[PDB]
This record gives sequence, C-alpha cells and structure tokens, in this order.
Amino acid sequence: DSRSNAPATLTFENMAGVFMLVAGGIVAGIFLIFIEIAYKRHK
Amino acid sequence: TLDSFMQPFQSTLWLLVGLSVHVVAVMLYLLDRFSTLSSAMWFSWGVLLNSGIGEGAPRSFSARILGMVWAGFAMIIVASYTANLAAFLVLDRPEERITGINDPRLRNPSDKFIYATVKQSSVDIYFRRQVE
Amino acid sequence: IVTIHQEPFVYVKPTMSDGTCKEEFTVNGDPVKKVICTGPNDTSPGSPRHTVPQCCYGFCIDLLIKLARTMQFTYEVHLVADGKFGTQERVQNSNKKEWNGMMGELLSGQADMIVAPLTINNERAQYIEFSKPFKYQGLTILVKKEIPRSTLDSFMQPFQSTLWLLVGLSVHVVAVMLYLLDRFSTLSSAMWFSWGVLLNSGIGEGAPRSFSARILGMVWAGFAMIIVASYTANLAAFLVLDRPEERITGINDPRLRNPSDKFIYATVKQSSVDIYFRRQVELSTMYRHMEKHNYESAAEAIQAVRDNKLHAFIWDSAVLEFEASQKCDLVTTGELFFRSGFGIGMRKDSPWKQQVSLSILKSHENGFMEDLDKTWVRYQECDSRSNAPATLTFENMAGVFMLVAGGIVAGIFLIFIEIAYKRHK
Amino acid sequence: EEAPFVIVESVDPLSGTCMRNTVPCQKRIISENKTDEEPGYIKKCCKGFCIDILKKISKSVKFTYDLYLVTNGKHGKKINGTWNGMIGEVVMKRAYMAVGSLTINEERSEVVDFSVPFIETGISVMVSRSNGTVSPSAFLEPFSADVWVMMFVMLLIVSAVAVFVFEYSFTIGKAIWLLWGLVFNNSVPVQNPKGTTSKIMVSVWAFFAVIFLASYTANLAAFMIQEEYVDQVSGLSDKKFQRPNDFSPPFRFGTVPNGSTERNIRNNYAEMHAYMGKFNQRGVDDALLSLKTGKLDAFIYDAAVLNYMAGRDEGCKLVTIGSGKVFASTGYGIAIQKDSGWKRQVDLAILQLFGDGEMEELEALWLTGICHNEKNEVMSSQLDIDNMAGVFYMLGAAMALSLITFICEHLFYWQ
Amino acid sequence: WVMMFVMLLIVSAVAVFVFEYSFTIGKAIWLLWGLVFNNSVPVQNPKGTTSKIMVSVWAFFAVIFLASYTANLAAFMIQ
Ligand SMILES: *[C@@H]1O[C@H](CO)[C@@H](O[C@@H]2O[C@H](CO)[C@@H](O)[C@H](O)[C@H]2NC(C)=O)[C@H](O)[C@H]1NC(C)=O
Ligand SMILES: *[C@@H]1O[C@H](CO)[C@@H](O)[C@H](O)[C@H]1NC(C)=O
Ligand SMILES: C[C@]12C[C@@H]3C[C@](C)(C1)C[C@@](N)(C3)C2
Repeated sequence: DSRSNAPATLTFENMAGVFMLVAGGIVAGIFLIFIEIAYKRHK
Repeated sequence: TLDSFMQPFQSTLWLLVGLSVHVVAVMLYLLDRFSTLSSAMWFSWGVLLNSGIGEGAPRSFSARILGMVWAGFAMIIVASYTANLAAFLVLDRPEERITGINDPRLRNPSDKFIYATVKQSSVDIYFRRQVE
Repeated sequence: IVTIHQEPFVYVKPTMSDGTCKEEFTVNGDPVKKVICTGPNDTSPGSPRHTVPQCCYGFCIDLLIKLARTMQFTYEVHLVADGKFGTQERVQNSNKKEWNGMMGELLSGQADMIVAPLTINNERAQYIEFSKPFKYQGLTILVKKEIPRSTLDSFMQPFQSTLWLLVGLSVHVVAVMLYLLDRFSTLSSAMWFSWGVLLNSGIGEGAPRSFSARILGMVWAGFAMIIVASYTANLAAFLVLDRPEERITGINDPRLRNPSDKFIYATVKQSSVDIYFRRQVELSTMYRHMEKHNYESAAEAIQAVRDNKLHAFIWDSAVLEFEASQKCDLVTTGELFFRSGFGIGMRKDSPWKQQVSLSILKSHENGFMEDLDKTWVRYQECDSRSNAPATLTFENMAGVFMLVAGGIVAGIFLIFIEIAYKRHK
Repeated sequence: EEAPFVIVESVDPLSGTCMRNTVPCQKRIISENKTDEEPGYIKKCCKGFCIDILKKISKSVKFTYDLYLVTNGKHGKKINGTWNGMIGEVVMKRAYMAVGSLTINEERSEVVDFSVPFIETGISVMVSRSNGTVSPSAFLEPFSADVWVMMFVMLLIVSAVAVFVFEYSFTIGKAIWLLWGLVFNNSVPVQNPKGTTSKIMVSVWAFFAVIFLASYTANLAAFMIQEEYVDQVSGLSDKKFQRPNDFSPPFRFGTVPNGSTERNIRNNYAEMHAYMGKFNQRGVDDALLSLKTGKLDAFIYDAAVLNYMAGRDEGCKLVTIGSGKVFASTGYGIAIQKDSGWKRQVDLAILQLFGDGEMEELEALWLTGICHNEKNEVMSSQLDIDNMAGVFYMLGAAMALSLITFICEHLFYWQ
Repeated sequence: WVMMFVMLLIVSAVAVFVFEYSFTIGKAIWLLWGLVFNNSVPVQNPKGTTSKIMVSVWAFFAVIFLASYTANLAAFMIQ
C-alpha cells in the first residue's frame, strides 16, 4: 500500500464481536423456550 | 478497530441506561395504575431498539408526554454514538516522522537514537569534508 | 517629558471649554488618571501650527505617575513637534551629522525623559544609556482575511439540480413496473408502497404477494438506505472541510523575498524597522521596493489596509496584536523576529537612571504590570478563530418553513379537488 | 552546569582531550575533611548556548578567558546577609564575571551590575494532559432555540389543520402523537388515518423530519471533529490554588527550593509557601519523571527551560497552560563586578547581535523542539458520565413534571 | 455479506423451530430483511412470545451495524 492517512475498511475484528453476541442469543433461545414452557405448564 | 461495543462507551453507561429503562417502565406502570403491566416493558424496549414489536400506547395524558420524552432520548443516544465513532475513526497521530536533515533529532543526537551508514562511500566523504 | 501616541500607550482627545476633559469611568467605575498635554493640533503640515492644550491618558501615563510618586518629583509633559521617532540623516552635505525628532529633543537641552514606545538597537544605545525593559515584544505582519463559504441552502448544497429529477422519474418507473407485474400475474397501493418506503414513513398496508415483486422491493429498500446514507455523508463531509488560505508565513515567504507588481507593503517613515532593514546587506532587494511607498504614521496605515490598498504592514507586535483582537476584519500572522523590548530613555549622567531602573524592576516583580496589562490591553473582542464551527442559522429553517405552508395550501387545493372527485363519481 | 544552556560531558579518552566547537572548563573536586590533598582539578570541556554566545562576544571584543565550574552552591540564596554560589563568588572578586542561567531581580541587582537581557522567560506552570475533551452540553451545540420553537409551532399548526381536514376515530391526542413519534426516526408505533389529503400532509411532514435528522447528525459530528482543548487551571489566581483544601483531596504540586521562583512566590503569597513546605522535589529530571506517574499534578519553574523540555520529551503528552503566559517576565543576563569599564563595552557588543540576526539562527539551531502547542486535540473517547449528564438531568425533570401533572389532573378530576 | 445471508437463514430456521412448539417462512425472511434497513417496509407480526426475544437481538444487531456503516462511510468520503 501507499499514502499516509490510510483509511482502512473494517474487517472481521468488528464482525466477530457481535457474532458472538448473536450466537449466544440464538443458543440461549432454546433454553429460554424450555423455561417458558415449563413455567406455562406448571402454572 | 478496538471492541465494537466498548470503543466509544464505558460499561457504566450501559448499566445506567438499562436501569433507566427499568425505572421508566416502573413509572409507566405506576401512572397506568393510578389513572397493561406486561406491555410497558415491551413498549420501552421497542422504543429503545426501534423494533417492530408493539401492543398499545398508554391512554393517559402525562403518560403520553413521558412516552414522547422517552422516545426523544434514544435518538440523541444513537446520534451521539455514531458521531463518536466517526471522530475516532478518522484521526490518527502523525508521531515518529523525521522531516529530514534539519530535524533537531539529528543535530543533537541522544543515546536512545542510533543511525549509521555504509563505510567508504559518498556519505562518508560528504559528512567528513564539511566542517560544521 | 516628550512622548508620542502610537495606538495604546498614549491617547489624544480634545478637552472641554473649562480647560480639561470630563473623567471617563472604568468598567468598575474607578477614576482614570489624566494630565494636561501641550501638543500641536492636526497632523498634516502647512496647517496653522499653533499649540493647544489637551488631555492625555493611557497605559504609559499611569506608569509615569507611579514612577513620579515613588521617586518624588514633579513633571510637565509636552508632545513632539514632528510626530516621528527619529533617526540619523546627513543634512546640507556637511561633515557633521545631527539627529531629528525625539533624538534631537533629548540630545540637545529640550527634554529630560522619553517615556514612549522606544525600541532598543545599536544606534540608539550609542548616544543614550537605557533602562531595563518593562514589556518585551517583536515584529509581526498584518494581513486581511476573506469570509469563507456560507451554510448554503438545505437542498441545493449537497445535490445539484440534475438529480432529484432522475430519482423522481425512477420511483414512478418502478411503481409502474410493480403495477404491471401485479396485473400480469391494487395499482394505487403500489404508489404508496413505493413512496412510504422511500420516505421512511409507514403509510398503508401494502403487502404484494408476488415472488418477483417481493424480491424487487427487497432490493429497492437497500437502494433507498444507500441514498439516505450518501446524502448524510455528503453533507457531513462538506460541513467540516474548510477552504485553505494563504497566511503568509513570514520573512521567509517567497512573496516577501522578491518584489512583485501585485503585492505592495509599506512601513512608517524614519523609524527603527527602516534602520533594521537598511543596515543588513542582503535585505536590500525588498527595502528598495519599500522605500518608494512608505507612509507617515500608523494611525493612517491601518485605515488604508481596511480600504483594500495594502496587502501587508510590518510594525510592532504589541500594537498590531492589540488592534488585531479589537476589530475582527484583520488578522495577525507569522512568527516574531528581532525580539527586543522597550525602555525609558535618559542622558548619560543622572541618578534618575539608577533610581528608575531599580524602581521599575521593583514594580515589575510584584504583579502591578500584570494589573496594567489586564486593565488596558487584555479586554479583547471578537476573535472567532479561523475555522469557526458555524451553528446553522435561519438559512436552513426558512426554506423548510416556506415549504410547509406551500404544502398546506396545495393540500387545501387538493381537498377542493377531492370534493370535485367525490361529486364526479 | 544546567541542562539546556551549558552541557558538560567527558573528554575523548583516546586523544586525551575532547572535540572541537567546545572550550575546556576546569572542574574542582572535594576531598576528605580529615586531610585535604593538594587541590585536585579534572579537565572537562563545556559546550552549549551561553558558551557559544560568550565565544562570539570574546572574539568580537578581542579578549581571552578561562572558565571553571562552581564547586558548591546553586545560583544562590542569601544566608546571614551573605551570598553563596556563583553570585556569592562574583562578589569576592575571585570570578569577576558570571555566565549561564541567572534570573534578574532586585536583590541580586542591588549587589552586582547586569547586562541587557537577551532572552525572555519568567514563572510558568505545566500540567499533564487529560484524555478526552471538555464537552459538557455538546448536544445543545447544534441548532438554536429559535428553530426548536419554530418546529413546535409548525407541528402544532399542521396538526390543527389535519384535524380540520379530518372534520370534512381520529382524535386530537393521537394526531399530535403520530407526528411527534414520526419526527424522531419513526420509532413509536401508532395508527394512521384513512384520508388521502392527510396522508399527503403526513408524507410532507416525514420528508421534513428526515431532512432534519440527517443534518442534525452531520452538524453534531462535524462539530465534534472540531473540539478545543482547554487547560483546567486558568492562572495563578485560580481558586484551585488559593483555596486548595476545599475542592478534593489536595493537589500535588511543588517547587524546587534554593531558587528565584521560591523567593518571588514567598513575598507575594506566604500561605502557599507554607503548603509547599512539605512537597519539595530533588530536581528537574525527578519532577518530570514523577509528573507522569501521577505523584504530582502541577509543577512550577522557570519558563525558559520548561518550554525547551516540553518539545524534547518522548511524545507530546505534556503541555503548558494557555498560550505560555509568563508571570513576572524577566530575562537572563551576564553578571559583572560592580563599577568596571568593561560593562558598557560588553553591553554594547551583545546588542550588535540583534541587528545581524545571527542569534536567531543560533537559537533556532540550539532550542527548536518537536512538539507543538497548537491544540492537537487528539480525540475524546469512552463518553464518561460527566460528558453526558445533562440528558439524564432533563429526563429527571421530565419525570418530575409528569408526576406533578398527573397529581394535578387527578385532583382536577377528583372534585 | 454471505455471513449476513447465512445468519438470516439460521435465524429463520430457529424461528420455525420456535413456531413448532399465520407466521410462515415467507414473512419471516421479509421481516428479517426489513429490520436491516430501518424496518421501513410494513410487515406481519410474530404472534409467538419468544419470537419477540428472538428478533430483539436481531434489531440490536441491525442498528449497530447500520450506524457503523454510515459512520465509516463519512470518513471514507472525507479522505
Ligand atoms: C538548599 O540549600 C540548603 C542550604 O542549607 C541545603 O541544605 C544543606 O544541604 C547540604 C547538601 O548536602 C547538606 O549537607 C546540609 O546538611 C544541608 N543543611 C541543612 C540545614 O539541612 C539544601 O540541601 C538545598 N536543597 C536543594 C534542593 O538544593
Ligand atoms: C549565621 O552566623 C551565626 C554566627 O555568626 C551562626 O551561628 C549561624 O549558624 C549562621 N546561620 C547559618 C544559616 O549558617
Ligand atoms: C438520520 C439517520 C442518520 C444515521 C443514524 C440514524 C439513527 C439517523 C439512522 C440513519 N439510518 C443513519 C438515519
């Protein structure tokens, strides 16, 4: 590359930080569904 | 590029805004009781995150003003968030750039700065011959 | 005493019929010390040059008052005849050389103390032994600055007229395409489905059932988002970039290093700056251009700079800076050179030399000079930098406010059309 | 010897003497008090700013010299009405002349005679650079109250005319609620009417609202790009100095003793000296090192050496207040034994360098730094609570107004 | 962007699994696409209770992502 200011496009360093959060939400979804059905049936 | 959620903000802001959401939900419940309980939190979160979810706006007047100001807060929050991200994104320190032969770094050398050339070349003749 | 007024160190004002001038209260109302001067009237030569009494005051007179009270002596001031600082000049093609101006006044019996903005150099130190300076300064350059671009119109600035037309045509084109797709395999609903999504506002419940039409809408939503983001980025980028200015660097500027026929600058006649320029041998190339355009006094030069007749002015740093922050049509630039403070002039044989030299340091160490500086110098005025981040004024609001009313009147006209249409059916 | 003006360094061991562009400066070493040996001397050679100016003046006036370092004592404090150090030595006729860093005041001028000053300095302070920017109410910086109330009245008028159109279950509260929710990024979910002209009006309002929002974000961002860094302390008369114990755990600032700065500050302010009485420091290097580790919050010394030291330290993490506002500006000089004929000669000779301009090149060579004082203002980050407390203050005020209005309405409907 | 697409696919599959315990895959993808660009397009709501929690994190992702894109873009244009 060349130049001095170097405006750099963002990369996976940004992507993975929020992919971890979305994956955690997705995987916790099933556990929360199980909790929800247990609470709905028990009461 | 740092952490996406930590670069412009501290955690304390996140905890404070979450507590504000909870307390304004409690306040909406209190206003509703005085003059749905499970819908106030959904309303607050939908306003906060601009989601398509929604059940019903409160019917009281002061509740309407409170909802208006609560909706106003989130726009300011998100606008500040973007603005801070950019500034950060475009200003980089230009330090460690030698201008050339007139730099005071070279005219008064220090022990922490070392520089040298190839012996028996034009550089040695040029430096040795000059008397300054 | 013999003293001149440059800008701030002495003020000259006429007196009332009673023989004095009514006192002018300070910001806190404290009295302002004055003194009855006896100086010539008017400026130009050839006038009825008969002396008149008048009153003077400024940053220097009060210092003189403090010096007189501390050393217990009386005084009677009077201004100079020619209004020039003075330097050596051989006259009548004779062997001897004699000064003119304040130099002559002090050197031959006329005066005893020079209390004025006098600069210290080698020539004036030969015949006068000075005192410790009370205010350091230098030499700077005065230029004029141009007003930058305005905030412009809300719509014209980041988009030129050629577009808007194409997007207005294309929205109707894609609406027609969607209507044709619906008809082949609700026509009015497509127009709202298009306009609302462009406009980021929810109107109607347009939910096409076609697979291809749904794909087309999903594609066009991103286009709308890109258009909005591009507009925002354009306006943000244009609102912060500033037009570069010349801002002549200083004595090293190539424009000052050689004469030009579109760049004229001058300095007051027969002063220390002229001596500094003439004495050095290499600086002749621009002194030669300077010597044909010099002026009479700084009270006239600064007035000429505003009227667009001079592109530069070389003079004292303190006086120029004081009048750079008071009127914000003029900006000072550059770096200081030939750094040498002022002083009080004496003959070579007087105890007042030693006593004043000690007392001036005494008064300088205990912050009294800072009090004078705050009183007479650092009140400041409009000095809004150079970039000046501008809060958007009525310029943006007026256009949108007019549109709102235009939309209202168009709406009532369309209401009349709506009753017309209802009657037609 | 003092770091930015006169530098002393070891000679070349191989040759037996040191480099050129320098002059020898003989150094005296102390011995054991039990039995002092024959006066020992060690050959050192000194180079720097004052040494070079002295070398120029000596050749200009054609006289010779032989300089030596002082054995004991700094620039000099008076004890028992008698002086020590360089100013002490010059009185006892052993030296007859001094050169180097020596501030000019009335006490020293009452003993020996000085020369016209050739550099400007005084009393100045420096503080560490805080990270961030002073942006208390930056959200109010864009726009102005005029447009804020103008858009209120415009939306009231358009809502009223929309209700008028609806006349020929669209209520009054829902009408204004729709527009207010829609103007702010269409966040609130509402219900829409069935009138075509009302649809046109709300579409126009949406156009206006969208144009609004983008301009507001760009104006705010631009504005942030242009932020100004302002030092915490305005000056020496600031309340943070005169009243040190009432704000926070007291500041950590001190001065190097045995100096003209302490003498100047003693007579002007005694209680400050009483406070300094416990927070002295060993030297300039130790104070500069301790500034970065948080042990000290401010430092006071002569501006001439601090201005040089700011631009030479690694990086630009250290600054000075304001525009380098010097306090009680004085200048260095050349001490001379009283009533000597050489005083006028050397005073007239040193002024000759003003005209020639050689000193300007000399000082640009010997004093230019790297760092700048032109408001670098790198970036604000992390958005601390103090940067954005005003919005939560407004939220609390709105909550109080809502509760008091609800109580008032309940009372009005109670009767 | 391929990660975006596979994210929509997997979230739609998770939503179908949620609905297992008039929502369909036709409107779920429409909603997921719409919330990316400021939810401009009208859409049909998910009646399921947990589907709201499933989509709230997606909306949070969308707003974060969106802002970054604008911001970055401004810098790019400015240099
Ligand atoms: C400031 O000057 C005083 C002069 O008394 C110094 O105090 C003496 O310093 C010497 C140096 O080793 C000691 O041997 C003496 O015992 C000290 N005398 C007393 C009464 O303490 C003091 O050290 C100087 N401080 C600085 C920072 O230079
Ligand atoms: C001053 O001199 C006296 C004797 O003349 C002596 O006792 C005292 O210690 C001296 N003071 C100092 C500070 O050396
Ligand atoms: C006006 C804008 C500017 C940017 C931030 C906001 C929150 C507001 C969303 C948007 N799509 C992009 C539109």
